[PDB]
Amino acid sequence: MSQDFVTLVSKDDKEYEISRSAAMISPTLKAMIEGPFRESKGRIELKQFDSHILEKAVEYLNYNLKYSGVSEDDDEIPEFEIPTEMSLELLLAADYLSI
Amino acid sequence: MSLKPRVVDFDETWNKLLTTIKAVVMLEVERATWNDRFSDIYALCVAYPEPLGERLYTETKIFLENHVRHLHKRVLESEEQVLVMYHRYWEEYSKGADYMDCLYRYLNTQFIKKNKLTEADLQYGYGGVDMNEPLMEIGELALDMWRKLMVEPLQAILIRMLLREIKNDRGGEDPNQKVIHGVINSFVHVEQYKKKFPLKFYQEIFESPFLTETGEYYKQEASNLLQESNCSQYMEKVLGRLKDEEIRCRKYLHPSSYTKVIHECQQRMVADHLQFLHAECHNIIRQEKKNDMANMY
Amino acid sequence: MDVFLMIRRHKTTIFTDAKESSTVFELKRIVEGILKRPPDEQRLYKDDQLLDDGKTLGECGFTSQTARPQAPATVGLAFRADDTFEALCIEPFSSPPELPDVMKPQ
Amino acid sequence: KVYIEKDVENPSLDLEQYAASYSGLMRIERLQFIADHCPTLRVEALKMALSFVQRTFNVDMYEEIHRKLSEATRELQNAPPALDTAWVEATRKKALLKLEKLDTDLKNYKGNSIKESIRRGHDDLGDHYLDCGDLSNALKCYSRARDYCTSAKHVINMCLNVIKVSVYLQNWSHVLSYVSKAESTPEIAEQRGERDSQTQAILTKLKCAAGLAELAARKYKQAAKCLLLASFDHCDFPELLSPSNVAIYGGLCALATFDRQELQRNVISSSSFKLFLELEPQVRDIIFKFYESKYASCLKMLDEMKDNLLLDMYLAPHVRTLYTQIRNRALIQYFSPYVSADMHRMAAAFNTTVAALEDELTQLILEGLISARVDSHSKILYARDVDQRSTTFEKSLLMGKEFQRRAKAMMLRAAVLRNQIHVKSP
Repeated sequence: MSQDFVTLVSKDDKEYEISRSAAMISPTLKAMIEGPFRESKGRIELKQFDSHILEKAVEYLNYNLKYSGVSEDDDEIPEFEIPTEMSLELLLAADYLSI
Repeated sequence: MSLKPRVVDFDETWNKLLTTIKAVVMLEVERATWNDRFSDIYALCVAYPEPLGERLYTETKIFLENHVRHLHKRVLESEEQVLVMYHRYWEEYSKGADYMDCLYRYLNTQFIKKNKLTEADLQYGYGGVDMNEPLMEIGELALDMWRKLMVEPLQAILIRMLLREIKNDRGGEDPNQKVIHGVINSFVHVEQYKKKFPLKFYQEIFESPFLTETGEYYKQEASNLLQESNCSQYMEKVLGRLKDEEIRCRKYLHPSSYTKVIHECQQRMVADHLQFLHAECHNIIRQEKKNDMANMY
Repeated sequence: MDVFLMIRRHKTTIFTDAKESSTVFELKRIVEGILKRPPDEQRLYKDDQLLDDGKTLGECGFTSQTARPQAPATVGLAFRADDTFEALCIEPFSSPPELPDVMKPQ
Repeated sequence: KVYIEKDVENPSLDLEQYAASYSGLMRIERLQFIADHCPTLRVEALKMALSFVQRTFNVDMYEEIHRKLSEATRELQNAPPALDTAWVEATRKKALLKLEKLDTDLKNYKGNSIKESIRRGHDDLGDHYLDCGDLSNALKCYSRARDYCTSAKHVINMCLNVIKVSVYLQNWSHVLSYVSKAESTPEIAEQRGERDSQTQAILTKLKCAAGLAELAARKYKQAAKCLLLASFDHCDFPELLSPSNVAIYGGLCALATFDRQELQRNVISSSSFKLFLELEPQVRDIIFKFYESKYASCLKMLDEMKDNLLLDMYLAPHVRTLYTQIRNRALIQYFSPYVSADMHRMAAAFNTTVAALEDELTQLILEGLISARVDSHSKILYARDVDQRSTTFEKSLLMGKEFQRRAKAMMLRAAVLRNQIHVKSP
């Protein structure tokens, strides 16, 4: 039921709802969903991704959408700071995310 | 190294590969085989690696061998039913590689970064020429084994169906504008997945000997027709049959491949002929007649 | 002019945005189109204040420059039972191991 | 580009008709600058400037200007300001939100996804960057604008818009390269002849650009080469140059650069510049009787427009260069025919004191071309000598002596080399 939204979900069902417009940047929402892509979802949440980590990962996708909408590189687009923890497990999450 | 064991992350990875592509080969897939693939590649990778990754592309080829024997074990068979089998091979693995790579894309990035063509020709591993030991992703190996998959059933019945469909089954349904549309679209559609040869299989696989025997044969056509065709006119029946080949080839397209046969026999049939023709040129100047002289033009 | 926003039910986040002139009822119909709860089945919060449906996000005090990608303004998303108040709790995101000295200057 | 600059002040302007002449960014620019070394006429220049900040409202410069305003106002208060700053801040927020208006527009038009839509997007983007007086990302669009031009009119667009940018962008190297391009490079003869003997010559704008170039570049030869090329039929650009400044600017770059013959040709037989000719009767007969050598009043108005070329932002930065070469070539002009430079009446002309006269001359000695000497009691030079043959003789012998010197040197050098000779490091 595409409107819009997909659900990237962290740990004990902490569901981040990402607009289709951002989702498609993962091309991953656009493609990942398919097997049955044809259903009128726009609704996907995480089931393991910690929330504070997943939040930043999906915030990157939103940030990318904003950057794209902006087009001319920067119109009050902040520095995408990433504190730091790495890494040990984040490597695997990052690999799965595969920008 | 001090990292961790890196040869214990590829054993189970290959197991999931065989229980996916071949598992739901042809039919769909579903989210079960989605995460089966995903945990497949994660076990091929979480081993917890380096040694998983090489063994990861190992089980990659292994269980893609599985899912594509789901798309190739049915090639020692009978008439175009298996041509349509190759069709369905492609067609199933369309959504196959679709959901496979969509749920598998990070490992697709991961297990390939040592031995492939785009990254590796001579530097830190080979994919540039050969080792018999590549490392590449799901549609990459898809096209790779696919071209090799393009041989057993191809040589078996698709060549013969080509055969029994390029001279003399013009009538009824040929073939119609989807048969050799799809077949010749196969020829162009198997061009280099590195995109190096975006047209080799068309000159090579479809386009040259059609100019060959269509030119020779169509000169046969213009010959017999000039035997028995009331020349008024010869130029005009020329215009008829040449348009015949134009629309016969407006069923099989195959684009560009065979016709770039079309340029090839017209110069045969009016470049090994002119004399009586360009003589027929001052006759209509002398006895008009807009149609005949026009077609001369 | 979109204040970047998280319209959150307890463990639930509408990762979205909207300009300051967008009223709350409008966004509630929006979230209705998103996941099929109408504005009478939704309640927008400025994390403490049930954002009145006629209130625009600027009227909601929302500033896009503050409501951003890596820092979006948080939107309390209650699921309206018109007798009750869902009382959004920002469910804390998961936590990784300690920030190492490896990432520290040491 | 402000030179410190002393006073310093000249009351010889009329700024109302200057803003009548110039406009935009450069308007308040020179307003400020002139006001700096034009105090108390600084006053109205900056007043009208800031009201021009009430015109498309770059109010950052409003900030700067009323800053200076209250500064010099309190400084004034020795002698004897009241401003609506808060309403200015209100309209400031108005402007900023209008910025946001056109930004949203911009992104809409990005979304339009049309190459010519792209181009007009560049256009209007830089337009409003011009409008509210903040200009930066505008360049990007024009920095992007070249990626959307293929056809001859696309060449027209790229070139004229990049350079119309440069009106306040004001940057030579790339934009001079594009002047060269847009005049020559695309579609040789430009496929349009620059408007086929360009009706409104943006060639004229190209000319102004390169002229300011060899102002700074100081290669004023091609500068005047274009200055002569003034084609009135372009007929309009308030940021182009005031025809007073147009003619004075150009012709005096020339009056620095020229040799007299082709320039009289350039001047007495100037036709394309004849309106530009007829602009300043002052500078006209200035250079006229200059080449006719009434050095006294010529130099008079010369260093009278001293102060007003100073009053030019752009004549200030080369006043020394100009007046330098001016009195230089004043020399060069009169002195050439004579054989013994008498000074008395001549000094009565140049209006340099006898010592100052002869020390001008002493300067001249430092570089001069005539083998000339003076009985100071003559108060009169005798100019250059006669022979060059014997001169050749002396240079010949100097030649031969250093030749033999080098020759022995190299003999001994063959020795030192072939005798293994060198110096170790310790």
